[PDB]
Amino acid sequence: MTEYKLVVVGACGVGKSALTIQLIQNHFVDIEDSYRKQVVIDGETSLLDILDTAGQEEYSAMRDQYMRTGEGFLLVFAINNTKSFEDIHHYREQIKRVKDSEDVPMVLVGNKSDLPSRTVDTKQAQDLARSYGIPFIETSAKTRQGVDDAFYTLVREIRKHKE
Ligand SMILES: Nc1nc2c(ncn2[C@@H]2O[C@H](COP(=O)(O)OP(=O)(O)O)[C@@H](O)[C@H]2O)c(=O)[nH]1
Repeated sequence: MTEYKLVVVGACGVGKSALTIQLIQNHFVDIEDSYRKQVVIDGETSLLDILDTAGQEEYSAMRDQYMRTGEGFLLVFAINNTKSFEDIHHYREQIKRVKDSEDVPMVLVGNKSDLPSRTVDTKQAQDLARSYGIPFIETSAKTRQGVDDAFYTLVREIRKHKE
């Protein structure tokens, strides 16, 4: 069985845990930072091993391990959090440094899309993802919009990389 090590990175409060809980446990409530579940993606059985991290948590050694062995990364910001969008470049640069590669599978995720407060335009996000050469997916952990698509797209980016 193929295992995919995934890391979900982004500023505190953008909804990394909520997105992963929705994916793995199929619910939303308005704790766990690591998750592990077998799913079927395009007919292929995959074990997803997932860490959520803002890079400010106490277990730095574990974080660095996951960062080094992470095969794909979700770069998460919230559409009502301009600072979290601005932080994305820092996170991408950090991943590139630790992986020591310019071709690391990543997906840009704009979460909280159900909320009417928006300070980051979809155009801004699309433009950034284009510059990085990665997909952009709008999500809501609350409504489930885009949640499977975000993670499954990432798994597909990993497969394309391994080809
Ligand atoms: N309305 C809405 N709230 C969300 C969404 N995702 C997360 N939240 C809320 O945002 C807050 C922070 O989410 P959390 O998963 O803890 O963020 P994390 O620090 O990135 O892991 C919590 O109150 C969540 O309920 C979303 O898509 N929509």
